[PDB]
Amino acid sequence: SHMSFSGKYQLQSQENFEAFMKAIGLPEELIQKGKDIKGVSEIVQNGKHFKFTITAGSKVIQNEFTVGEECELETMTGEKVKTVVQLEGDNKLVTTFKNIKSVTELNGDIITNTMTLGDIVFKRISKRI
Repeated sequence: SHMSFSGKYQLQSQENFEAFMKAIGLPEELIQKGKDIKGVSEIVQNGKHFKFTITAGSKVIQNEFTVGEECELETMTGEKVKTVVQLEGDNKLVTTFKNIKSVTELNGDIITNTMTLGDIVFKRISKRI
């Protein structure tokens, strides 16, 4: 039995925001302005179809995709990329784009996103509101 990812979540803590955002080329001014924002994200899941509205520092980023099909995503820099998101197990959405691996895992009321960019691990932990 798979879990639904639907909900609104607020950022609780995060590790390596600065390193990660600098590596992907976010303007320094947005790094400074964005690093202390604990924003609210929303996931709407209809079956295998998902709509995410994510607060990523100073930007709202909206994505939409169906598991196992090619999708266009906007990255945290608003670059557009083509990839595919898969469900791994009961509680994890996993995708790879550019040189980034992204795992989003729901445990109860806590959603953890880890993005690995070479040796940088950017982790964000958010809690259901």
